[PDB]
Amino acid sequence: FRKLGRPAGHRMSMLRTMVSQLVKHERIETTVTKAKEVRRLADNMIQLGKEGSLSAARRAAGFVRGDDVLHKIFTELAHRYKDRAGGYTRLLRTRIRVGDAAPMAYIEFIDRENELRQSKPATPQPPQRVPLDPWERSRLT
Amino acid sequence: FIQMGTVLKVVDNSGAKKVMCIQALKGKKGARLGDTIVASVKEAMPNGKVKKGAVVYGVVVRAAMQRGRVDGSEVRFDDNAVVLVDSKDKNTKTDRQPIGTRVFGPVPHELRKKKHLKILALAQHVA
Amino acid sequence: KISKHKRGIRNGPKALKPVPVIIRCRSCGRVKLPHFFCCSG
Amino acid sequence: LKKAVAGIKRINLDGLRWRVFDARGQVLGRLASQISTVLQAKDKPTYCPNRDDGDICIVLNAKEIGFTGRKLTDKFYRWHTGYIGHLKERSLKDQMAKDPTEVIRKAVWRMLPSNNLRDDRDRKLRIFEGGEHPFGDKPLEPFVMPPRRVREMRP
Amino acid sequence: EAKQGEMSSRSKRTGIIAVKCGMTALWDKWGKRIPISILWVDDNIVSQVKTVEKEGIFALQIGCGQKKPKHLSKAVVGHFRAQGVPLKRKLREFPVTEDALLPVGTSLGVRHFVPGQYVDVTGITRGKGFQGCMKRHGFSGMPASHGASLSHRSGGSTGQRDAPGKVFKGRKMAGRMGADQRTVKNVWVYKIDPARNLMWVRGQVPGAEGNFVFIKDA
RNA sequence: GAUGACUCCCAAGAGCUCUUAUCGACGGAGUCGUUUGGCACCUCGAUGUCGACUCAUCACAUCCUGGGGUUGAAGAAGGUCCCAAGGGUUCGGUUGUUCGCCGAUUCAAGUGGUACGUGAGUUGGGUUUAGAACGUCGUGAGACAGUUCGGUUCCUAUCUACCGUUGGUGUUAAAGGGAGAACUGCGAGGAGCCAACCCUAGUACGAGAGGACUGGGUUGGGCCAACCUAUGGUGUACCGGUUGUUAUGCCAAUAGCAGCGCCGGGCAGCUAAGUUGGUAUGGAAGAACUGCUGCUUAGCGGGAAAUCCUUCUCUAUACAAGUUCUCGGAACAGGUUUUAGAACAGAACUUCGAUAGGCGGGAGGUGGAAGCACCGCGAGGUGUGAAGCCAUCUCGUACUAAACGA
Repeated sequence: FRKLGRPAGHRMSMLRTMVSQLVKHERIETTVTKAKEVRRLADNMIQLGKEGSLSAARRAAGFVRGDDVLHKIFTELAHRYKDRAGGYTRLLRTRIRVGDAAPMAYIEFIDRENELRQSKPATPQPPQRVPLDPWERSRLT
Repeated sequence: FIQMGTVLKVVDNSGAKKVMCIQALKGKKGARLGDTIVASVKEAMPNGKVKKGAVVYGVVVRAAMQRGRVDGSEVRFDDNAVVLVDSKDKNTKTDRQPIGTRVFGPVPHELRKKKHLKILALAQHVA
Repeated sequence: KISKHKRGIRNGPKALKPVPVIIRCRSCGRVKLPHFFCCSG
Repeated sequence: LKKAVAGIKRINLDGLRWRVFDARGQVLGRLASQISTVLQAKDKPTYCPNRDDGDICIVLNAKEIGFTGRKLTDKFYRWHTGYIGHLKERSLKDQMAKDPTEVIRKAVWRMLPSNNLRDDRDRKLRIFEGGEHPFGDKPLEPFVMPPRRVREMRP
Repeated sequence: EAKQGEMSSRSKRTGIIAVKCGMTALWDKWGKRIPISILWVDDNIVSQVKTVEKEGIFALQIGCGQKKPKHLSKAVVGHFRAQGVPLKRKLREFPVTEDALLPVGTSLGVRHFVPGQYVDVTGITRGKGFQGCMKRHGFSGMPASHGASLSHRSGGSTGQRDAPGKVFKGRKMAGRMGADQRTVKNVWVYKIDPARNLMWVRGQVPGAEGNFVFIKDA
């Protein structure tokens, strides 16, 4: 939803570098309302590590770049979330300081050696059930 | 919208071939499909009932403006065409009376609802 | 042209409000508004 | 509504005097000027013009009221609502079938002296268009108009 | 429209408060298409009967929706509890006559509305933000090929020493347009359901894509 | 206020009869300040000048609609006059045009004021700078209240005014008195249009020709308010086709860039060319106008799209400051969003949780993925295959970020 105020080519060609660096390194310190944005490309590039086929690999070849973070994804992030269904980043709000009142934010993955908020355990999802519309909860007191 | 300056085809078999709008008797933007327009003939056979440069009325029969029936259905022809009616130079009794003998080219049967049953009866086949 | 009266009146209602609730890393030193990542434990 | 009609006598000074003007249904202006005095405290000796010692004067039964001539349907009340064009006008018959209190209240308001104690005097004035009033238990002094009414008569 | 619902000869029955679900398209038996709105009534109930005797005016306090103690702010938790009334998403009062007066705790629903007759809705509409003229009021605008720094703006008040710099209450670009605007004398209710308590209306009911509408005139 | 427009006075004569339907000669009476003007009082250490666009507003001395009198009013079309400003008052052709002529229409295409409204809103064609030229005047320099061509439009809004959005504060009270809802609505705004057509009815009227009165009904235009479910337009982080080039050695499949690179599509969102919805009833007062009583003073009743109430909106800073319920570790505040949004505000969610993301399932858009197999030398085609993907929408799941120990 964010524009970040950048021509839509330059905006992508930045977000690519950001997700790619977020995978090369393990943590980064960036302006929050932009971390709130890599919050999506990181996960949609983890899903391709989980799938790993030739199709869904040659597709990730377009979205990640810089180095062989491609292989880093495919080799370690899959094998470290072969189970975790959704939610592969933490996006904490450090507001460290800048000279521009711009907030700042730690963003980094989950099941590493030294994470920031010691996570919950990767539980497989339960399978779907039919939705209903009783609207029967009075909630009186 | 068929409005001032439009240049639409005569599609009865009166004298005039091409007729150029100047009005829309019951619109404020252009007149949608099925409504009397006023217009000035632009070319005629030398012998028909109408001669170039003469204000003459008309009824719309084909308009690139899409229009939907009350059925939710929608239709849109290709080009603009109208059929003539004798001007008000004849009294109110003859309101909605054509000039030629046979139109040719598909016709929408919204002319009935618009009360142009006279031109309607002559129609080849009503869309 | 317009004097202390109007100048004070305009700069006033732009006054600094003391910040509400403010928490410190009980032992980890820093002070912070809520919802920050001061520390870890 | 005892509350909504008992007014704000919880705001004035109370400790001076309560007095009652009951127009017997005679005449606007000759009720009025008498009020504009009593309700300005210029009628007792200890007057001093930088203050409000207006006594409580309470008018009664504005339904039974008389305005001579035929102004009733001729003299309207005019007021301007700011919005361009408008001038909302209302005859006295309308005004009296609506609320025959507003009439005299506005009139004495205009008669009172044109200074910012005027509102702060009307804060010492109450009205019932009946004879029924809840301000009875307080010390009530019914008032008599001057003995100066020769009342010239005509054929 | 008379002799229906539940009342005597002449009165105003209470209003019922619903939610704009969306629009769709029905048909009639004579084979014609009408747009449709679905207003969802969330089990509305009576929560206060207002009184000229005690308070001063005749009003039924209908609550709508459902809420939770973690969502109410205690000053209203207390209200609902003292009334002993199931929790609702939004309250709303109606003034109705001496008759058409309900007991505390009687739920309402769409069968209160006889089909085939009309309603009046009131839906806090869909503002658009700090719009400007030429959309706020359908003003025109100077041409786009001759005039500079005006292509989309407005004119100027009457103005000169007379009407002395006194722009009367005019029409300027202004803040948003979210407000409550009735659609007086609506067109008949197609159908309402015994269960599911919906109701379809010929169309164009104000209010958001949900969360807001009231109904009366019946 | 002379001329000016209008009204009024008188009334020769026209109106076949007739002064006053309609006019009205001579001669007067006044009202207004709109054409022409008079005076030179404010401004020349500045008061920007015609016309057009936008935006209106008032008066009524009324163009239609609205009522009545009267007519040389049979009916119908009119005439004239009284009351009336609620709502309206069109497009285009030549001219810079205001004006005006015209063509096509309508219920009508009103007359003035508003610094001949409106340039710190726009235009800048005329016209009053410099150039240039034609005719005329001047014996030349030059002028022309004649003509034609071209001839920089400045200002970041302090205040008053005005559209909106908010924070403080006052409001007796009981808790230090702090609040959350829910109203009432002193009072302010808004909306008031018209045509066609049918019927009643070929009825009243008239020799027919012609053609009613009124009330009901339909069908349209304008104006306004609202809604995108459909249709259109768009849809810049979607799907596919496609050119030039650079890279990933190359094939394969992708990327950058060409101000989406260009095409064909495109949901949700927004909009109108689309769709809705309104253009009312009831009540009071009451216009000329009309009647009847009266008892010569007066009495009341009809009586207009007019005024005021009923609908819609706004409102308790409505200072006579209103009323009801409830909270009292209550209200806030912060964080995730938002059907709401410039900040603020409102509304949703804040872990006994669906607030947003993420992941699964569909829906919804594009339109036959790659690899593999076949057919052909190839361009390329067919099968595996409604395949393949995914901007949005719903639906499951707390996997992420919204508790809180100030």
